[PDB]
Amino acid sequence: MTDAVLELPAATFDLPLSLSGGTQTTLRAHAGHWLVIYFYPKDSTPGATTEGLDFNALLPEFDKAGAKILGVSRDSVKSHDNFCAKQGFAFPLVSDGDEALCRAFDVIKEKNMYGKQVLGIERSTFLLSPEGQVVQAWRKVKVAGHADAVLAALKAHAK
Ligand SMILES: O=S(=O)(O)c1ccc2cc(S(=O)(=O)O)ccc2c1
Repeated sequence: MTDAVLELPAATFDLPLSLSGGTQTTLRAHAGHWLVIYFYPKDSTPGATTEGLDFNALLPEFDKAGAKILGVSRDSVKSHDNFCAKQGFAFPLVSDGDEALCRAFDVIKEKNMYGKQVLGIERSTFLLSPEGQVVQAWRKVKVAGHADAVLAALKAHAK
């Protein structure tokens, strides 16, 4: 069986991504190097912490490959700062408050939860090439062994 590849909206290229301390970046700024964008549901949860620390454990290998990592959730910069102060992630956390980046990658899903319908981030990750192409995607991500799988995919597509 086969499926259709992801098509990002043209506006995604320079969407300003809110980081900490009134600073920001863009996907455009990452051209020339591999990029891993991982979306997680909520700051300070066991799953978000484990996924982030797993990427921390592999950062030296990602760095060797010249790749950069960006974690993303809809939480505020303040929330990210707290999460950051407690776990110490060696990479930036994007505060996608207006869900612009989440919608671009189509990770916002509606699910029957807590006795009602809830819109939120479906844990997903994307690997982008130095040329800005989405090379591989992971949706409905299971945290265990995920960062390992992303690094393995990177190595398979690169050198
Ligand atoms: O993937 S888990 O099942 O660990 C998970 C993680 C964060 C969540 C956040 C919400 S939120 O809608 O309250 O932010 C709801 C369900 C969640 C499930």
